[PDB]
Amino acid sequence: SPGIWQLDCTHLEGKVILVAVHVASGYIEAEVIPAETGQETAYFLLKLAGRWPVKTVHTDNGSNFTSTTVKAACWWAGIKQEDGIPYNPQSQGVIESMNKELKKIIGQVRDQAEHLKTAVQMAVFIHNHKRKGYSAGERIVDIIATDIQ
Amino acid sequence: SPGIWQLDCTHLEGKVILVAVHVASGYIEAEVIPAETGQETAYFLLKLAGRWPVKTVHTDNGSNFTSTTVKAACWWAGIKQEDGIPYNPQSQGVIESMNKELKKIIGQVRDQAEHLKTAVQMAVFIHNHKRKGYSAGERIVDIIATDIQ
Ligand SMILES: C=CCN(Cc1ccccc1C(=O)NCc1ccco1)Cc1ccc2c(c1C(=O)O)OC[C@H](CCC(=O)O)O2
Ligand SMILES: C=CCN(Cc1ccccc1C(=O)NCc1ccco1)Cc1ccc2c(c1C(=O)O)OC[C@H](CCC(=O)O)O2
Ligand SMILES: [Cl-]
Ligand SMILES: [Cl-]
Repeated sequence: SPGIWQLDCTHLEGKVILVAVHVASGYIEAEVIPAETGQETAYFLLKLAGRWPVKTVHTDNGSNFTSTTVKAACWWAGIKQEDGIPYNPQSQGVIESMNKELKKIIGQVRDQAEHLKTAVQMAVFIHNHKRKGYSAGERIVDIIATDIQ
Repeated sequence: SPGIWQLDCTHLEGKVILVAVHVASGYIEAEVIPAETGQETAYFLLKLAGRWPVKTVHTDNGSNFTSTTVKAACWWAGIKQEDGIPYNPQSQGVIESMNKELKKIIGQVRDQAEHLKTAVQMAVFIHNHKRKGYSAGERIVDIIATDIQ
């Protein structure tokens, strides 16, 4: 549980927003990329795993599951690369709702930045700090620290 | 001190590596940028503060301290922007040794990536996972979780 992440790709403004969600906490990281290539996904995972103890990644689609560049990054960073099949149907709904929430936040901040990438990072900030009462940022640190101890 | 970070800028291959160091743990995040502008620094801080509870940042130089774009990011993200004067002379030596370590790691991985940005992210990974026994990644989570609790 502490090491499980899910990839998620959503679109806005003719660009791609790549998201990684820490499943147990709902904490996220995200980036804007021109398109979702194996190379972009691989680089994103490399960044993520240098920052958090990523044990397992559920890939967002079959192309990223198949990609030898993505597999190479998972090999490099010591990540178990897994599919993203929603054996629990609740997963679909959670990701859908998260994408809707994120796009809402991006709209609320969109005029505070020229570039979409800035707006996305503002949305990451708001999402991770929002008290649901703990925030996702508090939950991920608590979950991981408890695991360490 | 769970919320204190230090900016650090170093150069390699005619490019700039911008680093943020969590002072109490030695955990780092870093990026490769063409040059160290206020906009680049502002965006980097926005990213960092969406990911960790950044209370205070000691800027790496007077230009980033002065920059109204950097001040705007610090205002947006609720970060106290401070100078980076090494009132404790040990700070100087710690950052210099860190830059030397990072450059050493980048050399050890340099042939595993075409692009410097990849090698830098590999170096971040190795640095944060290295047991010195706990790793910097373990220490930052423990420090912050203890603070929350
Ligand atoms: C598929 C070719 C790419 N190479 C293959 C390569 C070339 C030369 C030597 C070793 C390798 C190798 O396979 N290394 C092991 C490995 C793969 C992933 C992690 O470790 C690795 C790579 C991936 C993503 C990137 C990269 C680079 C890079 O070569 O630097 O560059 C930045 C780019 C940014 C995002 C974007 O622009 O899409 O993402
Ligand atoms: C000084 C001009 C910068 N703008 C001013 C602006 C333009 C329009 C509306 C509001 C603002 C405003 O002041 N907003 C509050 C604020 C400032 C910093 C954080 O919040 C904000 C900005 C900064 C860094 C970036 C940006 C952008 C952007 O406009 O999107 O774009 C990506 C870029 C990438 C790194 C690189 O390429 O250097 O870093
Ligand atoms: Cl946070
Ligand atoms: Cl780590």
